[PDB]
Amino acid sequence: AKAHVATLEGNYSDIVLGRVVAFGDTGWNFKEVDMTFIADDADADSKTTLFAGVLVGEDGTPATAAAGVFGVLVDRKVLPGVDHYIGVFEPGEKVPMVLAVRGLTLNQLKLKYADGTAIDAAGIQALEAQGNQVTDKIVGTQFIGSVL
Amino acid sequence: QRGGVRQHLANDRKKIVNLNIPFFPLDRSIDRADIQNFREFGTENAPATVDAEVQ
Repeated sequence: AKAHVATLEGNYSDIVLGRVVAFGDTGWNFKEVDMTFIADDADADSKTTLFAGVLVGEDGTPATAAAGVFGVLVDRKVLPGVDHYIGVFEPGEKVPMVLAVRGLTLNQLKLKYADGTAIDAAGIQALEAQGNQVTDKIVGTQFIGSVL
Repeated sequence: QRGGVRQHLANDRKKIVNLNIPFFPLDRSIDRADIQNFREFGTENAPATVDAEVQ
């Protein structure tokens, strides 16, 4: 016998540590573009490879090089623990995604390219040019080692 | 979507115009010769009076 069990770990704040909140339009820090949710040539139930924290260019495609970076994907539809949008979209279908652009205190360690490669110095410069602070130090946690 | 940019309401229009007004008078006078020595039309012998003509 097997006990089908799962864990719901993960969080949203880890990708956006802080924001500059404008007393006017509170959406000043974001932009919406139409990305591809399900893989274009995959099957009908091939859940999206997109993950929160992936750099996205202004054209909407996930970034692959430092020069092609414009923002960070922080859409609610991709956050951990709420990724139930499995098979709800046709292959290659477009969908508007929320991008974080300016006025953010981001976390460096969670920024990655399309393939998962970590962000580099050129990417840091390009992303900070919009007015973003890419912090390089979050404390982290050690849960139980029997020593520390 | 929940979190993205919001919408706004930024339209309006106004106008203002001025016009004049016309004038309409009307007046009549009554002399002695109109009433004295005459009857009131629908009362046979009763003498004419100024008040009936005025009304």
